[PDB]
Amino acid sequence: VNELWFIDAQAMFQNYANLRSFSKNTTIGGFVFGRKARKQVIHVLFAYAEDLTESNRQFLESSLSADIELVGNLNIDGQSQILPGGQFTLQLTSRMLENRSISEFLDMNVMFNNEHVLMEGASCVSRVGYEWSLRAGREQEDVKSAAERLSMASFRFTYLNAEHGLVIREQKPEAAQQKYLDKFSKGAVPYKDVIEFTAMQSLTRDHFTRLVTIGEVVFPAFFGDSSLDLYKRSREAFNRRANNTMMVTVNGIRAGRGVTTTTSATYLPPGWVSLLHLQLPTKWTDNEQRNYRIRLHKLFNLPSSKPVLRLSQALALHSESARLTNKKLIREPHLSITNYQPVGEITTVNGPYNYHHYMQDGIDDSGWGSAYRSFQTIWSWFILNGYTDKPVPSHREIQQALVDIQDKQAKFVGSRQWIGSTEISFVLNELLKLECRFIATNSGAEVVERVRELARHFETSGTPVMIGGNMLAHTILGVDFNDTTGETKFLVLDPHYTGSEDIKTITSKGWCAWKPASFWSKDHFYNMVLPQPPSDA
Amino acid sequence: VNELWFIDAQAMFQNYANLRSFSKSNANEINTTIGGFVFGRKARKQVIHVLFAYAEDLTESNRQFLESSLSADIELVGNLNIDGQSQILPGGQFTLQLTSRMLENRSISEFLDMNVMFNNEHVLMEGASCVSRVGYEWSLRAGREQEDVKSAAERLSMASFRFTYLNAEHGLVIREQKPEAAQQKYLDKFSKGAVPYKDVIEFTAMQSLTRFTRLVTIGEVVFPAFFGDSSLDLYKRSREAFNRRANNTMMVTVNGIRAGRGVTTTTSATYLPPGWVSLLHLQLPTKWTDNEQRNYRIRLHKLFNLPSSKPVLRLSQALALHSESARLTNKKLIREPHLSITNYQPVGEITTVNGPYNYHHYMQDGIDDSGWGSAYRSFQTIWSWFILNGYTDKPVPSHREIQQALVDIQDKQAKFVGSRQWIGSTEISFVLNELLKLECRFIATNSGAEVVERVRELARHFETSGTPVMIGGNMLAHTILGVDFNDTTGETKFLVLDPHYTGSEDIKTITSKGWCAWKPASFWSKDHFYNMVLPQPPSDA
Amino acid sequence: GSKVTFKITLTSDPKLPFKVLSVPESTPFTAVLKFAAEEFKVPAATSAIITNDGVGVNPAQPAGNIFLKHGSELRLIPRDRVGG
Amino acid sequence: GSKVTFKITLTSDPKLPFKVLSVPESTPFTAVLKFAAEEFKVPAATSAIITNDGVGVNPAQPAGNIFLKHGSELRLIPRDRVGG
Repeated sequence: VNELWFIDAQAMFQNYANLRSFSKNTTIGGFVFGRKARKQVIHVLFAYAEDLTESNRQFLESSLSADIELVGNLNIDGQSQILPGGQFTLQLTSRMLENRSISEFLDMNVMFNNEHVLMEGASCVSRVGYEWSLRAGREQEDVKSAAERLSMASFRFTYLNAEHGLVIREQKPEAAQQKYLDKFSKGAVPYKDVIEFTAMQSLTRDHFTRLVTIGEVVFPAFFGDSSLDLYKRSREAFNRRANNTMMVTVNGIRAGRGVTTTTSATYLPPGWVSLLHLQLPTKWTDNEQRNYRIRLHKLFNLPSSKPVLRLSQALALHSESARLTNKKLIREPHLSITNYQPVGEITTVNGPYNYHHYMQDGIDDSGWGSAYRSFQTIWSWFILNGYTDKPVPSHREIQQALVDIQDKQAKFVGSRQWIGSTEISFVLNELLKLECRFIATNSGAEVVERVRELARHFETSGTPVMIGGNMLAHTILGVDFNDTTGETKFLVLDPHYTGSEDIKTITSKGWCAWKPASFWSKDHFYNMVLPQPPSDA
Repeated sequence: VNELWFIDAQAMFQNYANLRSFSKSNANEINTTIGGFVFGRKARKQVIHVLFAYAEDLTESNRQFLESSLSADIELVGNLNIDGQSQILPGGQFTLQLTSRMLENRSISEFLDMNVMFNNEHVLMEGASCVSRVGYEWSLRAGREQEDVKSAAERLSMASFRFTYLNAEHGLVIREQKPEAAQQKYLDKFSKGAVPYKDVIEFTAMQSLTRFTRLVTIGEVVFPAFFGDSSLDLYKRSREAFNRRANNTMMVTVNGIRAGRGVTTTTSATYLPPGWVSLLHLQLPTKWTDNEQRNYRIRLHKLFNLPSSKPVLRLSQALALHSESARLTNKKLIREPHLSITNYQPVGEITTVNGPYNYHHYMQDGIDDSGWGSAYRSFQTIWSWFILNGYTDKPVPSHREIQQALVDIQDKQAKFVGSRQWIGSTEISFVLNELLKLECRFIATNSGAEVVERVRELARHFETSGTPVMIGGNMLAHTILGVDFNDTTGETKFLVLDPHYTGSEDIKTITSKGWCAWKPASFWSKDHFYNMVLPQPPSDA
Repeated sequence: GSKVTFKITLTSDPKLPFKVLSVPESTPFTAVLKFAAEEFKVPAATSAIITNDGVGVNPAQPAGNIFLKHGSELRLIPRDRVGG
Repeated sequence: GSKVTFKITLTSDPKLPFKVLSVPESTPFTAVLKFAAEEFKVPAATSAIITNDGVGVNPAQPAGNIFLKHGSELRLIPRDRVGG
């Protein structure tokens, strides 16, 4: 036998736990989504009985990338409701989920192998609009049918890239151009490598409330797929988004919230290897949005602790997508590291952040902005992880804050005066009501022999660490630590003068690299501020 | 530049913490300042023992008690000073400059900043232990016992050079030699890659045949043998080792009369206390009120910077270096079989039991307990750990004694007492609680695959509790003493002591025929549930 | 006297079915073990109670003692009996 | 009247000195910070208070609230100034 299905069991176990993290006893079932072609599972979504509904499996599937579909369901013990579908039914028990044992899984599900499922392919993205006319008095009926016809008319669309001369369109099987986007989708990752298209429509076909919905459409381009493969996914991608827009719109109507416009967004929630596509009701009450934002956490098996589906942390794949940061700034430079061999255990940032440094925002902080820049990187983390909408403060905004709390006396505001680890914590507390912890040392040698404190921080709080000492400020993004040979290294984002958004120059030079323990001076004392993330999502 | 010293700064910090442990009220009490003595190997400049002491105990009378208790190659090499406000008893060649922040934070780096000619080193234990049982006799004039005993020990060291130590088995002999008759690299065949607590060369101490109240003190004398040791090097040490024990016997006897108990004989004990890389040589009084004894325990702990948590200096904890040395529960029983193994190599990270234990197999206690005794036998191996680590002195219970406890605790009935019935981990936990007031923790599994999955729970246990674990499932009872686990490969091996019956005390069979070896993860049946009891040791000396 | 309340969970049955009991503190815990065992339809003669963290529990004592010593979250595992 | 107590340890001095202050809960913690640094003979503008386990302390609030939020065990560390 070799019809073996592949599955990341550890990822499934986490999704069960993420659902269970909303309790505090109705039964629990779930759907299994995956790439039916290669017999692999990408998403195992659990849900209570109440929510195992054909109405709900369509919400889930409309939110997943175009290539993955319902490949089966699951059954914990034998007491869960199941919605008939797919080729198989996963047999689980309530105990093999609590402890998370892969052994018991592979024994109860024989036609399955465990595999650490990885991210694949690039992401084709294009902006699309469509008008819906709703006869007042039965708008729920019309929006439902409007989405039907739109899925029927979607086959005559055409996405074409001007720069490279590419065209995604309806094709006969013998017109398929094999290996079409290979030089774009080779060693590519959905969250970074994009191929932007322009959506066009043939001219051969087209009291009340009108509704013009415009958003984006993201479909994966893998390696070695043909122009026909791209097309078939590009259509399914559109249909799913169109339905997604309709379901929430209907949901809004029935909740008495009327017909509101939506905002398209694309996510990669923590742990996933495929994107999450959502049509967000951006015209509801903040509270109404929060409860809907909460529901989706339950429906997609997402953490209840940290925010995930906040607009601030939405991926900006389309060039016209509104950003809450600076498009010029480099996002997560350390991730673009070239070939590092760990000397021991590794522990880095848990989240996205932007590289702020010298001579960036039209200010020349040759020597005195080192701490300000490190502060800015931390602030980016809190934006990019859905803790704040407020933008990165300038040098003057920061200095104003220290003055506001009576700590530097207004001579500072117009000043090129230095600050440090402490002053950073003061501003963060004033602007974002954040709490900060410290690692106060008396020598850089102490910084090294207290590595375990940093690794514990990055493992639990994730936030970047600013380190002041020896008149220099830096940003620590990770530690490499072997508790046997005692050799420790630090991942240091140097806030000291890039001047040119340029990644290859960063990695090659000393900026953002793995520095040894010899870095910190043995003669000067260092302080480390550890930003602490707040408790709601 | 050239005179660089070596010191386990981390171990020094622990000794300070162990002395400070008896207070548990920092900045709450009013006390004398803390100083200390530094002992080590003066020849190679290697600090081995850093002993902290409150001021009162920074005396010549006390420093001599410490140095006479340490191994022969170790001597006073300096003092120390905490925050520059400690008393210094003149001696040694240096003075460690410590601070309060240094000792609390345990900053090795800060130690090296203040003490410039020192380099931190994780000091390991080297060489084997040569042991010989030696007897001597003292005569004490009535009314002048205290006056004579100081002198009777003086001339004993003066005549300690006419001794001859002979090993009959290998034809080894250590006696006074002319420096040119020295036999180089003498005991390298025994001392190469050896450790003081396990590798032991036993000699008989002999004297030339042609050369009031009485006091005769027989007792062992232990001196270390290192690699590269000359025949003369062993002689110098074997003499200094005997002199110290004699002075220790003297010192203990003298202050015994000053404390009330008068003149008592002394039993000789040797320890390897938690964290030490050298041995502790002590002479202990044999008669005294229990108040006098428990106070003597507490003080020896304070003086040698021992913890107030673990028991350390109980007589049952004393090493079994010499053969004629008395033993508590070591009948024909083998102590720590798993240590006599070098067949094995790690497949990853490895954590094992922390302490001595005895192998309890079938039929060894008179009666034949064939296929039902396995669970009782592992219970006994556990109990041995508790007596050999100073948690109790009660003997290992017999089968009937175990079964009676289950009836007394109202678990299983009176007929149970009579019987050849089966028990398990859950009954073991009950007996430990009834007979020893012990608390046990469980690893409850439903398959032998779950045992392998939850290996980290075992590795944690041995790292934190160290007590041996019995495992019961598939109609079989075993004893787990260690675990080898690679957290990248997933490869997992188990160190198992098989309670099922071997012939007798013969490691060659036990080590090689598999009764005490490493087992693959496939050792446990995937079709049966397994339970593991994890006996938890108390927290008092 | 006043009542203590426990939550015993079966580990042998992968469904992990629990059962909430409330007895007066003066009640010997062997009665609680007995009731919960026959409620789970497992024999109390070859079942054992450990705490939520793994600590074995001696049922031969008042429920008040078990509560203060171990808590309210307990587990009913099986008693392995082997010889051989 | 009703007053709270702090134990502030100076972590820049290797002897780990400490001052114990019983100040009225109405006292602005800036006064405690300034006065503590005064007794350690260190500048208050180059120092900062953090709790025992590391939490940064905002001195802009009364001593009562700072004793509820954070404990009695505090640490006076030195501020760094790092324009690189």
